[PDB]
Amino acid sequence: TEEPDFTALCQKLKIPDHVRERAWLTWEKVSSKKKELWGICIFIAAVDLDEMSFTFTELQKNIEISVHKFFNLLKEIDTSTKVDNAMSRLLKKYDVLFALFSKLERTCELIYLTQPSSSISTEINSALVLKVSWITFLLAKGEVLDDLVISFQLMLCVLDYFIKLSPPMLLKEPYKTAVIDTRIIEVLCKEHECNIDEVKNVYFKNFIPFMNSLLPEVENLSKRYEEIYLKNKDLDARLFLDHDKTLQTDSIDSFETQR
Repeated sequence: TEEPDFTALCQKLKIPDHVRERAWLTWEKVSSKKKELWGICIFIAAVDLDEMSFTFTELQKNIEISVHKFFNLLKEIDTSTKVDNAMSRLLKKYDVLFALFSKLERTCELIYLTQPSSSISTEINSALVLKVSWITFLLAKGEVLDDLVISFQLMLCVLDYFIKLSPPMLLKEPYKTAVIDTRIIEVLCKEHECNIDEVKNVYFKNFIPFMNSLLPEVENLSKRYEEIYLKNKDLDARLFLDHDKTLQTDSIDSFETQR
């Protein structure tokens, strides 16, 4: 009496039999859009039974839903405290990451010149720096670190590092001037209105362990992040770089998530 499309979804997610059964019973309860609700029931069952055979991103890609919409759907279902906590934790992880990534994207736009490609020249964009600094930041955050403010000060340390390795001909003002010493970190702070001392502290006892007590090429760094993501079974934060639908929101969904 399971729908075949439900059975197939469970197969894609490697769901063991007891989890699949519990998820279906959950659906029958809630059942008193189908595929999204099924994914939610699978998540509820997997969390309640301590048997997660998939990552949250994987589940999302299968049912084609954003984090916020998932949250707003789930919150309307009576669930256990365990489930409530799991979902709240994921929501916070996502909101922190989304906030930090938005900031990274905006800051890069202020640091680096942009130029469309033409007959005379190749396109100049910050895709390479975005990718490497984001992944490097992702690795650093999980190493020596949720909690947005300290995370952001750490992101500035990562930004400082990559600015220093950057060609000045690719820098916008005032960053170009700042590379003609402790100058860059000051520019960043005097732009984002941060406590320089606290950022310095994070630099020393957070950032600086990480970069040795741990630059390989990007693909290597990506592979290391992937191992940690697969282990934690939450979100593949690299997908932010692709503006993956699973990680996009709209203003209305976001607002509802807080209500």
